[PDB]
Amino acid sequence: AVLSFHNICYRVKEILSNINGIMKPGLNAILGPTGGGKSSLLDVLAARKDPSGLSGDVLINGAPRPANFKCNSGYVVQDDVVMGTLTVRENLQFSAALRLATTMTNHEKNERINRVIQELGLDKVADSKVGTQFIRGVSGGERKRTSIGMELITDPSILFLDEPTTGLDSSTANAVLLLLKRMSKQGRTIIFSIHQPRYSIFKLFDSLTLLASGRLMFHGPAQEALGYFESAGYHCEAYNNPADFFLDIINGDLIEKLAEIYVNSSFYKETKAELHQLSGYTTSFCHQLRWVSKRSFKNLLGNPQASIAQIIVTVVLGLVIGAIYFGLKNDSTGIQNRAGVLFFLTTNQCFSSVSAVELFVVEKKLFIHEYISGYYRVSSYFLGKLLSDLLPMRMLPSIIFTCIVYFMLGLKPKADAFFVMMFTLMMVAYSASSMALAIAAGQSVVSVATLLMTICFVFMMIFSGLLVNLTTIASWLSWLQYFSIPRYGFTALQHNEFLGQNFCPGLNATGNNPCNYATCTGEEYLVKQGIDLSPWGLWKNHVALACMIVIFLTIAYLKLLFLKKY
Amino acid sequence: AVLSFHNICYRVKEILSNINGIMKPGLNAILGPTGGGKSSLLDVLAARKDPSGLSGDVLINGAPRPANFKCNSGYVVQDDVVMGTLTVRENLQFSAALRLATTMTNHEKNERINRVIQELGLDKVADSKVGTQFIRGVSGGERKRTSIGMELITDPSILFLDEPTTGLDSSTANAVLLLLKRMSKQGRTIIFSIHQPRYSIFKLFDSLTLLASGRLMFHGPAQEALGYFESAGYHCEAYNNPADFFLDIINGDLIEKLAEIYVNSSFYKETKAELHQLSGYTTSFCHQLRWVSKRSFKNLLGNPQASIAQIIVTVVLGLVIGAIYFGLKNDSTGIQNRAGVLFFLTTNQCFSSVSAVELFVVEKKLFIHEYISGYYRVSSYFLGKLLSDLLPMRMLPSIIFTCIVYFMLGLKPKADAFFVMMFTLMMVAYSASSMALAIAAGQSVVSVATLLMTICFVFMMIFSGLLVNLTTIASWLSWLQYFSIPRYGFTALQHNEFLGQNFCPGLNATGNNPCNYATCTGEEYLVKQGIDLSPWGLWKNHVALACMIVIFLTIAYLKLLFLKKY
Amino acid sequence: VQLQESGPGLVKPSQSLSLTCTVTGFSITSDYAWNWIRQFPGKKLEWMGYINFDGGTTYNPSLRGRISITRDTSKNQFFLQLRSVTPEDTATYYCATFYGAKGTLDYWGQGTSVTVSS
Amino acid sequence: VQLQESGPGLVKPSQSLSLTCTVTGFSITSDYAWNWIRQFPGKKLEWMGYINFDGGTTYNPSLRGRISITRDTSKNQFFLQLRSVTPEDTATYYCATFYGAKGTLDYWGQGTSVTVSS
Amino acid sequence: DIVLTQSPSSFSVSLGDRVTISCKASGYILNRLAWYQQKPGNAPRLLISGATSLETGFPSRFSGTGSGKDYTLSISSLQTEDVGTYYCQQYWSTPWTFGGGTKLEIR
Amino acid sequence: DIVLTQSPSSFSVSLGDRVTISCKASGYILNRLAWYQQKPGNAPRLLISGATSLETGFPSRFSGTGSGKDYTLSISSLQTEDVGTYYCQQYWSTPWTFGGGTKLEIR
Ligand SMILES: COc1cc2c(cc1OC)CN(CCc1ccc(NC(=O)c3cc(OC)c(OC)cc3NC(=O)c3cnc4ccccc4c3)cc1)CC2
Ligand SMILES: CCCCCCCCCCCCCCCCCC(=O)OC[C@@H](COP(=O)(O)OCCN)OC(=O)CCCCCCCCC
Ligand SMILES: CC(C)CCC[C@@H](C)[C@H]1CC[C@H]2[C@@H]3CC=C4C[C@@H](O)CC[C@]4(C)[C@H]3CC[C@]12C
Ligand SMILES: CC(C)CCC[C@@H](C)[C@H]1CC[C@H]2[C@@H]3CC=C4C[C@@H](O)CC[C@]4(C)[C@H]3CC[C@]12C
Ligand SMILES: CC(C)CCC[C@@H](C)[C@H]1CC[C@H]2[C@@H]3CC=C4C[C@@H](O)CC[C@]4(C)[C@H]3CC[C@]12C
Ligand SMILES: *[C@@H]1O[C@H](CO)[C@@H](O)[C@H](O)[C@H]1NC(C)=O
Ligand SMILES: *[C@@H]1O[C@H](CO)[C@@H](O)[C@H](O)[C@H]1NC(C)=O
Repeated sequence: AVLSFHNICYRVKEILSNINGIMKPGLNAILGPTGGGKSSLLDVLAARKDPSGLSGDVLINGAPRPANFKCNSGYVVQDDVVMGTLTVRENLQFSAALRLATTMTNHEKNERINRVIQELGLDKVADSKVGTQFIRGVSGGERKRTSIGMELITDPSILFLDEPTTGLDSSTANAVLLLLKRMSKQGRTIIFSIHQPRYSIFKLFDSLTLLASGRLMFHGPAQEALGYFESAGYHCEAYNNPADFFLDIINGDLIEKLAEIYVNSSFYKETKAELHQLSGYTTSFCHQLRWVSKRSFKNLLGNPQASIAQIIVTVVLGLVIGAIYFGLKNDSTGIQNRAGVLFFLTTNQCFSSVSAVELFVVEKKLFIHEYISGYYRVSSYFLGKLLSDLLPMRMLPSIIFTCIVYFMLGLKPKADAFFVMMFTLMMVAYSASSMALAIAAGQSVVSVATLLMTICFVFMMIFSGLLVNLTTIASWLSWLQYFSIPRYGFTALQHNEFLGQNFCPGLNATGNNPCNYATCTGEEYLVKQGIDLSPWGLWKNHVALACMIVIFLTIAYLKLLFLKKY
Repeated sequence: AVLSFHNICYRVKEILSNINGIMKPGLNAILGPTGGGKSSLLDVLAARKDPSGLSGDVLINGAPRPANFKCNSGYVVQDDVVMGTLTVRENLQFSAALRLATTMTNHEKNERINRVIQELGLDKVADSKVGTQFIRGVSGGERKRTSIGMELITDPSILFLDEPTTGLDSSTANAVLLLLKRMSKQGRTIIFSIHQPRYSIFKLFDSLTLLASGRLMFHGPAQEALGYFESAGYHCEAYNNPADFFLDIINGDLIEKLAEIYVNSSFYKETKAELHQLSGYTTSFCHQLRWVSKRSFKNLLGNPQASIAQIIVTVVLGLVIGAIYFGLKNDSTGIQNRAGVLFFLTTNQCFSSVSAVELFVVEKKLFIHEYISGYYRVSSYFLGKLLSDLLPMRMLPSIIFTCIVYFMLGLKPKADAFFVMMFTLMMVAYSASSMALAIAAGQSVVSVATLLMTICFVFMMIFSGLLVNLTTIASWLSWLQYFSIPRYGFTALQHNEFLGQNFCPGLNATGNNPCNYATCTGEEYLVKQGIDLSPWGLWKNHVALACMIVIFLTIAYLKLLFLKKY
Repeated sequence: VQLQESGPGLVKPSQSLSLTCTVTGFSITSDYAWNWIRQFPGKKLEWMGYINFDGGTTYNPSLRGRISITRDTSKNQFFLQLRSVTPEDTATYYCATFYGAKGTLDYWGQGTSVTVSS
Repeated sequence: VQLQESGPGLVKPSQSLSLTCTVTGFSITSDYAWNWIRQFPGKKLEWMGYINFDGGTTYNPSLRGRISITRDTSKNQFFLQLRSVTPEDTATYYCATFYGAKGTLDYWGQGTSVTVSS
Repeated sequence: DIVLTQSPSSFSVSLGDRVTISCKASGYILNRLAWYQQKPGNAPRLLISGATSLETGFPSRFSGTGSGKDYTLSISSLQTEDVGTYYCQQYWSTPWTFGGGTKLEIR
Repeated sequence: DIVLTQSPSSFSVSLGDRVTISCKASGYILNRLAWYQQKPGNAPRLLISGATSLETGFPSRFSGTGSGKDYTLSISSLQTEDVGTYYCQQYWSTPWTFGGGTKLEIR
């Protein structure tokens, strides 16, 4: 494959003015300042950029690049995207199971994986866990090699690398560039963008492209770059990295002087004549859910720190709450104690579901990259990150709290009420989680999302029905009580528990209540808060919570579908 | 200045094997891998390392290193330490009041500041802000120039720098080093630790120290290291960066072999021979409180975001809470509504105090640098940064909330109840902030500092007196209610507000209460919760609060006196 | 306790109306709440508001800004001031008494017809 | 409302005392709470516990793991079982009634003297 | 606001026969239901308080039975001194609302 | 626990005169104070509930006047059918506690 680009111009001020050149099979590189065009000409050349701006005809072997280009190509990310909880083998297997052809057997698949990991060099480090912050990881060179290895599986012809060295000590850079060189000796077109390279790298380059502030200051063979500037009038000193010399020409030994001197050089005319001569899904759905749910389940268990922290804090809070409220009595303090513990449970679920913000904000980058590459679709990814990150997590505390506290406290000792309480707490957990996802999906930063969730939650807590009596608010503001999840959770719990109780020792009020203002039964307390006393009165809260779950997950799915993928 | 080190060794793994040489007047650097004595020898030579490890002998001009060295040398920190909101002239003024001599007049001080801004090359921006994340900041190069100049006002002789050009571009690091050379041509022996330079900088040195893994690999004229590595059996190609050349030699194109070859050359013999020949408060407490508080205040004004958002959210919450709770009635819902709004105000004060973790945590490094430099004492700095950053920022919400919601709601319309409520809200805000400081003082990362605060506030809010009756807990646990600040706040507010009320229309229960279980007055409700009815029962809640402040502040102060400055 | 009512039995439209009631046999600052209750032609009933034994007052939300109840604690009286009258306020007023520990309107007045015309 | 108590007038240490009170004129499941009280020699009264009209019970903390009150709703009876007896608690035992709207122990038993000895 | 409703806004009955008036409400009133009886030219005179109890000066004929949102007064064997309107008031919530009133008649 | 104390564990009052007993308390009781009068060999008999009222069947010589923590009982012009023990009881908190009892004697 020999990519080519003529008259490319990008518009979000045109960051890319006019670019012409051919990329023969070798080891070419695009380097410029931070204020040049480095991080954009690659996403242009790799179809990672919007087709709106560009105007030239980026064409391979004459054939204008088809629509299946992106899944056919391979583009290594700037930083590393591999998962720290799985091992190198699982990483190279999850990428070889969604990009390969389902018609082939696992024998050929694992054989190709073995060839890849054995030619790359991580065969000695095959089964070793890649590593997260907590667990001892593998060398960063091996991390970059693993990332380079999750794109050799499909066997492309063109490999794009954006900044393969930004984040590596000067030790591993030579080895990684030698690895790339060894790849390029077999017929792969490697196109990478680099940040101030050392001469221990620049020696082996085939073709150089210099992008100085949105213009093409040079494109041609890279051995003939110092000869370009020495015959331009300057002097070639010694003991200086020629790439730093190039990046220093842009900053005082203007930008529109060299850019118009280059068009005068034969490296423009000869290549333009050459170019004028030249011009003259792969997987199922359930398959795209199996491996996503698998990788997510591994990464959630493989990172026991967060999940065990959750379960430990939940068991400890449950035992503390069971010891403080141990043995609820049926007297004047009984109503206050029951209302307080139920409020605390329904509010703990909501305020602890603020950690669902890390689901899609910590994983935004890899999601976008994998989707643009073509592993899966948005719906399969949604369902495979929701079946193994929100079902096995938010279901546990709802069962643990209900197992521990329900019998230490002494709540309603009946077969159904126990499971109804458990189900209610589960629904509150899932609804707060869905709302956190709706507010958080697509947002690249965590802090503003956490602030929004916190403000929404304190307002719903105000309208929950313990602080202010929901039947005393002025009618022009009372409708605000229907937009709050804690209110439905607390209403369901209060209904489930307060129905058949008495709180006045010696006083049977079920008959004729003497001397009102007493609040001597659970039904009087229930109606004072504005709560129905029918089974529909209990189950409409669950209907509302289900509808909230549906609406919020639909909003999250729409925010994932319409996201700016380029 | 002529610094001269000898036979130094440091241990917590004794890191520095054996060092030897002088640092003559000129411009001399130390470079090498990240694991040598690069960030170690410079910290040791400048008396900033803990002196319990040094086994060698430092010397300034033959005499042992004097005590006032820290106040007679200049240690320019690597990264930025200047305040963002203050101005290039205000910073040079604040770093000129506390370090200089109060005997002299402001005429002399401003003359010195002027002759300093002349040399520093900043006569164009002296009157404009240095800049922060929100306001348009001056270029980072002028930031670094300002941070340097802040250490020229005392006119030290020895200037110590560390990685002065890490976080810059190519042509600005060159300007920084040209400025440093223009400084060093005065007799001011500059000594900096550089990191992977381009030879353009390397050409302007006068002595050099290669430190790899903790061994002197070379020391002497920095126009000789290439000659020292050439005449040892190596070859240097053109177009290589000599600093990168040595940092590649350190990896072997072996530490304990290149670390032993040096001893057997003349560039060790000469240094050791010349060495063996050469070896054979400034301000009143008020002048430190005034300027510290003044600088902190000027920095607060130059921060519209935080303080303006605080005021805005307090006003919005005041109006929302006065709308929801507008016109508290004296009926059965009155007790619930009053308890709810007072509980809400107290937990608001507490959970909003959490935002004071960034007071002694985000300005840590600057504190350590300025204290070791000899700016001020711990008590003066503590009282300064606690009388402008915290004193007038916790008074305003407790004023706005009272003034706004006291007459919308319709609380006790007497002259002193209003002021008691304001005083209580301010006291509980101050106590919660004191606890926040006691936890956050002496921690470098915010997250682990905020998790514990949120846990403690959740526990205190459980024990605060609304979610559980404090008279019903078992005695082996009921003593924990004396560790809750929200409990004292909420008890004082309830006492001040509930005392002389009736809540049953048509029933006068002041004398005989007919049909008890009714709760028809404020005395009944107050005693039901375990609160006193005498005036002492209002003010113990206050002394406790005051006590906590004192105690917690003391703790914070101690966590700043025994904090490991070195 | 026994209640008496007095006032003008005819007011001109878009004006004020003022009724008074003397409570003999009890103290209107001792125990109960004291309300006004009007009965239309056609025999519908409507509670208007009450003044408490301690001064607090609460009115029917249908009459906002149009009704005030005040008390002369010196000579045991309370007063109904119904401003911005209309011809549809052609009913008796009764001025009943409400205990509170029992909940019901225990004692009633005698009723005085008030016609509103011109 | 016409409570009456019966049982054994003499027990042995380290045993169980058991008395009964049968009500005649009410239903011990209808309204009130039913209490046990004892008066020590030396004339000091002490409340031991009660059983509600719905079967819930509540006991004095200073009689812990030693007292239980139960009820047979057939013949209107409730029982006091005091386990691990001592020649110390030689009091006089009454069964009493508690309304709750009024608050006071309105009706008492007659007083069955229980003497402990070996 | 809780709005009472006496669906049979009239009744017709001879002397000595049982009659039953219903006052279905629009919310849970929780036995906070009172029955007043108004005569021609007099003020109402409370007859039942609490939906079950009965006041003094009235015989044991009038009875009150109900729960939830449905309550009924029952006049068994009504005599001559029983004609007149019957209002059902609730005293649960803040605006105390009355019923339409079922004017009884005779035959 | 709320402990009740009676200062004059024994009296000595002349027949026909006035006598006043006191029942200082440990915590705030809020007029939840009852007075029982026990004769020799009987069960206590409630006399005054709510610290101000007076039971049906007891003459109006007895009067309770208390507030805060110090409640008192007053007997003006006692007769002979008054010599007995007078216990006070708080029914405000969950363990109901009695006072030590103050026997009254006639000289
Ligand atoms: C599993 O864990 C948790 C369990 C339970 C809770 C929290 C848990 O997690 C904590 C809290 N229930 C308690 C009810 C509650 C909660 C929060 C508030 N809050 C404010 O009233 C507030 C007022 C401001 O003033 C205008 C303000 O301005 C900045 C910021 C405020 N909110 C914060 O400061 C804050 C701090 N950290 C948080 C950490 C995680 C989640 C939310 C957080 C919120 C008030 C009442 C019960 C259980
Ligand atoms: C405390 C004083 C400070 C004052 C500052 C006020 C802060 C407001 C608090 C956050 C704003 C609340 C709702 C706006 C959501 C913003 C994030 C977002 O947009 O996520 C989703 C957004 C709607 O998305 P869409 O339009 O369907 O998207 C189009 C896709 N095709 O809203 C929501 O679904 C959440 C709404 C919850 C509101 C509950 C109200 C609670 C009161 C009882
Ligand atoms: C997320 C935002 C945009 C919309 C919020 C969805 C909420 C407000 C919607 C979804 C389902 C709805 C509920 C479903 C049906 C009922 C039963 C009815 O007897 C009371 C209202 C109630 C309970 C609705 C209230 C409003 C409701 C809860
Ligand atoms: C408790 C129950 C009722 C709530 C369940 C909510 C979730 C599981 C439901 C509600 C709406 C559903 C989504 C509706 C939209 C789509 C688009 C479709 O092309 C793929 C499936 C997908 C993504 C659905 C997945 C499942 C879904 C998200
Ligand atoms: C190290 C820190 C966390 C310990 C907390 C200090 C607290 C518990 C100390 C400091 C001052 C003390 C208070 C001082 C005043 C009184 C009056 C006394 O009649 C009741 C207890 C009370 C309220 C004390 C309780 C304990 C107390 C509040
Ligand atoms: C309360 O009274 C009703 C009738 O007045 C009676 O049916 C019921 O059984 C009583 N409660 C209990 C728990 O027995
Ligand atoms: C309530 O009653 C007492 C005595 O019964 C009386 O002193 C008091 O004044 C009454 N309350 C008011 C507000 O008048």
